[PDB]
Amino acid sequence: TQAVEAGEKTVEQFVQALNKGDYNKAAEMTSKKAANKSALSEKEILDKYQNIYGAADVKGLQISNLKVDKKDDSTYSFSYKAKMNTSLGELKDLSYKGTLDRNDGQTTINWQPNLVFPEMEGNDKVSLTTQEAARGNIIDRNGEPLATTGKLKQLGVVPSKLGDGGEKTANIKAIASSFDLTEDAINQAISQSWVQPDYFVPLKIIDGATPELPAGATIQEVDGRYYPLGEAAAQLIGYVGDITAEDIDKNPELSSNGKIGRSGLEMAFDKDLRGTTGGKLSITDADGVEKKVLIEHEVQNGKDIKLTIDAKAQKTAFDSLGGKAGSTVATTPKTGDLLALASSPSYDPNKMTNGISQEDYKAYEENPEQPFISRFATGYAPGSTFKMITAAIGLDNGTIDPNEVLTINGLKWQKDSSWGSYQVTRVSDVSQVDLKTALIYSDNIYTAQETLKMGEKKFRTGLDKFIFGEDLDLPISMNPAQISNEDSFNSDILLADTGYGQGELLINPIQQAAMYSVFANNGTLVYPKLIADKETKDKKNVIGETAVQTIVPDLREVVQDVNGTAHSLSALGIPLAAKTGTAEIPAPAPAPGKENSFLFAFNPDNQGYMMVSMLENKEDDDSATKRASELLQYLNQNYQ
Repeated sequence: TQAVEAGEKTVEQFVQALNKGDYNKAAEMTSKKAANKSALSEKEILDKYQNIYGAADVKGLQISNLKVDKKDDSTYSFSYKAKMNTSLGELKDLSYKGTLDRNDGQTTINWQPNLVFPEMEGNDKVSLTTQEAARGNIIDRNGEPLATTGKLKQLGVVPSKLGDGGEKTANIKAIASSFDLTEDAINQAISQSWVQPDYFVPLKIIDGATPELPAGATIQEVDGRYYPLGEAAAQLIGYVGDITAEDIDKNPELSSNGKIGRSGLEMAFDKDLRGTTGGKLSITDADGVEKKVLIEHEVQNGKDIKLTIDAKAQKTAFDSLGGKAGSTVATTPKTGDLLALASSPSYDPNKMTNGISQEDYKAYEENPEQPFISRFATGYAPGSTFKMITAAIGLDNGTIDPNEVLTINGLKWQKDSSWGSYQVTRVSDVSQVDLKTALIYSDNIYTAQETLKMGEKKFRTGLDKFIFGEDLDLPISMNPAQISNEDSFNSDILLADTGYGQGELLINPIQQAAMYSVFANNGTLVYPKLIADKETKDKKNVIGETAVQTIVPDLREVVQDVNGTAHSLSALGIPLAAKTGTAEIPAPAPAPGKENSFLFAFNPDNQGYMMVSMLENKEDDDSATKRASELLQYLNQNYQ
């Protein structure tokens, strides 16, 4: 019994050494090379495991049903089931067997080639054949491609056929000026270490018509991932990059020769898009004829993925941001279909996946506006656009009388002297302010007062009926919205600020469109939906239908009234309810006093489209309302 328990420990440490990939440590637990002992030396066992397990990308070896008995006075037989993960799937229900040797005071393994794979004998070989799976496409709600695998026009040069002296310099300047390339970039490419004189050195992917080819220029058709919307959908879709050996160590089922999604939807849906590798893992005799087939299945190409995105709305929404920092979200608020998820500024996902320089990537990574940020998934203060929610809550619990008129004198206001230097500010000095007036002029002081009159308890009661703290069911990495840091404001200042959408509020543009959808569904919140086939989810009685039929008529006036903050949109001549907003930028910040401009807008007749646009760190005289005219036309025309 004392020796049977020591033999079990030896098998477990041996298996553990194999699972950890330390084949040397596993071989030093085997007995001497002999006929009834081990079949190979220690360094020969090392190389056989490293070659075979390394070829099939074996990972995660674990055992079960371990039985160790006794066969002779120095021989103990052992057996166990085992499973492992390879580049072709899981190897389940493997029956291993062997013998132990208890000479001396230690117990070792009589190593045999059947401890690599069960039915292996002597000088048996292992063969792995694999067929790459094609990555699936990403398409919009109408079948238009957002991420597809296609053929690209690879522009490159061959240094030998270029010239000797002077003729080589004339063609490099000719190819650099004919394909929009630096004259230094072409010479640095043809002078890298990997280059030989007769090689084809790639340069650029030509995404259009190919111009005249100077001496030495040539185009070669290659296959790769292509993004038709380019930067307009870069943050949402993402990009794919070459697969590294580290990626294979984490997941052997990837193709060492394939592409993996590095960010965005390409990464969120990497498993469904990459498919599964096909092929066969077989054991052969010492010459090359199959004994047993361990794993085999045919190649399965990746599934396509259809989004609620409209490829035309996505492009217009992005272009309307004019390269400035901001984001735009468009939905069909009755169902939650995300028509557009635009973030700006952006990067080139085609240049990103088809080889990007160190400096072009460093330009993206060190831009202060940070184009890599998915701004539709980043928590912001919602801005004074948040009056609608505070007002709707105020009408529900009766704190707000729509016809009661507060008297506000000036542009600054504070409750009392204990606020010190803090004051609630408004842009328009209107003396007599009712609810309809406050929404038309975006009067933060009216909102700040009604919030204090409502109190924290009644305010949170109305706020909690929304989606604060909830994780949305979306394939987009995001954090849940929050009312504040803690469960109590514990500050009349923070309470008043949260009233008109400042404070510690944090709501990303997608979560905003979900919260604001109550005004298109009579108080029912419609959760947003990105995958086209998913079922529409909702949350009823978020705000009262009374509050909706009170506020939406006022939100029309924000567009129609000549002093409405969104009056520039009445030029469209379409049924519009809107609300503008502003918010102060917090955090460290390289410039302390910077503002964010918000715009919410939807069709109050058909409830067919909804829009939430923002402009981070806005330039002067710029606003989200100036830029929304184009997207509003398209959404009004195509989504009734």
